[PDB]
Amino acid sequence: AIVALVVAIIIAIVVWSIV
Repeated sequence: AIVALVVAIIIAIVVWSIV
């Protein structure tokens, strides 16, 4: 769901961003 995406999307983006 929208929440799931945000969680993962935010997790990935945030993570991927980190390194």
